[PDB]
Amino acid sequence: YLHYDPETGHQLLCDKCAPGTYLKQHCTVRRKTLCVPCPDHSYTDSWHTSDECVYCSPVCKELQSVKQECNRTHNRVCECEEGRYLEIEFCLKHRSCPPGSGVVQAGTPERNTVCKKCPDGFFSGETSSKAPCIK
Amino acid sequence: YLHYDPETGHQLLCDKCAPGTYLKQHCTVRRKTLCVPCPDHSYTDSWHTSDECVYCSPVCKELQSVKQECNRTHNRVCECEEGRYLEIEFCLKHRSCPPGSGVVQAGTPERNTVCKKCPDGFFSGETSSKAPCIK
Amino acid sequence: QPFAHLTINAASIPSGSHKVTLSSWYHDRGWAKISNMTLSNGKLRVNQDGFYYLYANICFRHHETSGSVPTDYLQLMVYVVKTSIKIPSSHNLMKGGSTKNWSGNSEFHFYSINVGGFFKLRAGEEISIQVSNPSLLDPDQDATYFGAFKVQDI
Amino acid sequence: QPFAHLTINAASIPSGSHKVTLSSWYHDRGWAKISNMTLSNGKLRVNQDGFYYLYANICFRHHETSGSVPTDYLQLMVYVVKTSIKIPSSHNLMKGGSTKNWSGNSEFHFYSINVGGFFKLRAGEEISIQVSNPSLLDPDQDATYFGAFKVQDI
Amino acid sequence: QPFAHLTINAASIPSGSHKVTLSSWYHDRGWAKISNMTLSNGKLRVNQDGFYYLYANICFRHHETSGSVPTDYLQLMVYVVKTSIKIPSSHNLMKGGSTKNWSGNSEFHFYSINVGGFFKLRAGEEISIQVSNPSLLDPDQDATYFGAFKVQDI
Ligand SMILES: [Cl-]
Ligand SMILES: [Cl-]
Ligand SMILES: [Cl-]
Ligand SMILES: [Cl-]
Ligand SMILES: [Cl-]
Ligand SMILES: [Cl-]
Repeated sequence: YLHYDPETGHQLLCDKCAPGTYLKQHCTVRRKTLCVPCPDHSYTDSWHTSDECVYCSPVCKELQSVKQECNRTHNRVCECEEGRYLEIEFCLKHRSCPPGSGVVQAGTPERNTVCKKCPDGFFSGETSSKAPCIK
Repeated sequence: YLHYDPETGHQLLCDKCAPGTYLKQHCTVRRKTLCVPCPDHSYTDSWHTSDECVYCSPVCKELQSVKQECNRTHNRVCECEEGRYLEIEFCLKHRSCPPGSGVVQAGTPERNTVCKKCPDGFFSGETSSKAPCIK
Repeated sequence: QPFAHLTINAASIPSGSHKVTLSSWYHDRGWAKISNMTLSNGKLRVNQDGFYYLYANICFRHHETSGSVPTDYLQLMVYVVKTSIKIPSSHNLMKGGSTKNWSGNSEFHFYSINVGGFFKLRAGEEISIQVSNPSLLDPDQDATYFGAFKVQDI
Repeated sequence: QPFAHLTINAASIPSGSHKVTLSSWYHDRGWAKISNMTLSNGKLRVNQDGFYYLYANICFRHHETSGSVPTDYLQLMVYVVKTSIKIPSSHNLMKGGSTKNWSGNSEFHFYSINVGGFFKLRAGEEISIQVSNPSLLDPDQDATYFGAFKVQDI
Repeated sequence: QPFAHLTINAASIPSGSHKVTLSSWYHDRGWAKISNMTLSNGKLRVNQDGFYYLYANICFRHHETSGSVPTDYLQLMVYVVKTSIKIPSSHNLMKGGSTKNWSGNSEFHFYSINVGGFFKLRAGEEISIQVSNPSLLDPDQDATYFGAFKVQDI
């Protein structure tokens, strides 16, 4: 139900291709926009005009799992193991607060743990990425 | 005495070039296949149709010797020192069986030594790549 | 004009250490593409004479398992090989890589090689990639690939 | 035909560790040059369809300060990214680099990455460079650059 | 169009450590070839104006002798230099390489560098390769080479 517009004999508007398909032939005065389902190992996740589907990539890394497999409507979704997060190319372990520091924010599989010094009256003194400051 | 066949005015068969030479001009209805000796630092080791000789390569590595020098009929042949074998780019030493293992197959300059555990009644207990299992 | 950009086929990757010919690439998906050249189990065959520019990018990667050896001296190498047609002969066009110590001290390791060259090719000649430690290859299309495109006539 | 050779703009280089888009290059000084392509804050926009050859050279360097840590496991990576126009999508064309241990034992450290590829581009598509540890980038024009030049029509 | 693929001449390779100009290449054997360009002691002279693509692959290698030093911090670098004709001036087009610790712990060491670029050249301008530790160069034609081929007119 979304519209763009090409031209040859006379400029006119016509429907975009829905997700899961790619544009194979523009809309003619006689025909509606021709859309064909994405070939295997490809996808489209919005209304578009591209004449080619988007390749499913990248491959899941070593310590990653496939959360959501590849579909014609969505890309592959990879997630790191528990206790790790994606840093550039590898799933590194979450930071470990040194003696005198305690984690304040947990570590998402997409973000590292945030540490911070304890307030007055606290003395953690522990090398742990899974323990706050103790009174 | 081996034959192939080109064509221009009429397809016909003609002699290939012997080893030590390269094809410079195809056989014409009037002339036999013209073959010229390989230039310096090149060779040919079979009956062929190529119009160019094969370059002598590669250069011998650090711990290698020239077994057979480069000739118009054969390529340079390099061999690794005694006690070594060619692995990718370097002449590595033959594997050394750990305590409790004794070599069963020697190490060719092109292959590494094969080790294997001794049968019942044997106790080598030695780090040697030049000694089997003792009773 | 003829061209080719072949990405590594993850599904088919040998699990060895010594040199092997990578005999499986994609040719019609993602960035993978081929024109006026033919591919057959890792061998890129030339159909049209000309001076081609050849390139190859190879990525290695590994994760050290809990309790890893103190040292692991690897040879990460790539070889771009040409096989002549008018005479049975295979020779290295290009070669690159380096030695590496991927011990257990560092949990993760990465390394990529890139080679590029300008060569005269004939119809029938085949190009193939050879590498060491193929089991360590990164399967991504942006990581491990090799291609070729004609630049001039002969 | 369209081409481009963009050298790193020293003045503007982020001081971080995680991936970042290098959003500042020279296009009209030294070897830096551009023809029938447009540049805008690190995004090289394609104006003319065709098969382009893309390349990128990135150099990292660092000096260990007196009393440095025993280890510094870095990821020195480059990513050449393409952004589609007919559909909002960004994907890696190429990627290279390696892991490095730039501890304090060695006073100085250097390392460069090179990637090269042959890709089909459309007018409107944008190319951009992404790297890790951008603060370690060598600012020289002969060190950190990326370019593109059209080879064939589509 | 003009091109060149020059492979290292083993016979003539200086035995030093600091930068040196590699002044000896093959131009008519194996993959080595040259067209509408002239070579003279490592200097590749341009005869025809145009935008050229330039590349260079350099391989270093070494064997540690029995009883080697605990450390050997090397700088393995390559520089692709252009010498102007209308004005006496030499400048680096490209540069690559890395620092390396080729100590005695590992018996063998290998490492290769690859640089590639797109530059505007004029007739009379000369291209030359410079490297450090030339004594460690791999003499193979598939290992140490540099070339150039014209892509567009000016
Ligand atoms: Cl495919
Ligand atoms: Cl294949
Ligand atoms: Cl500028
Ligand atoms: Cl910019
Ligand atoms: Cl010569
Ligand atoms: Cl010379």
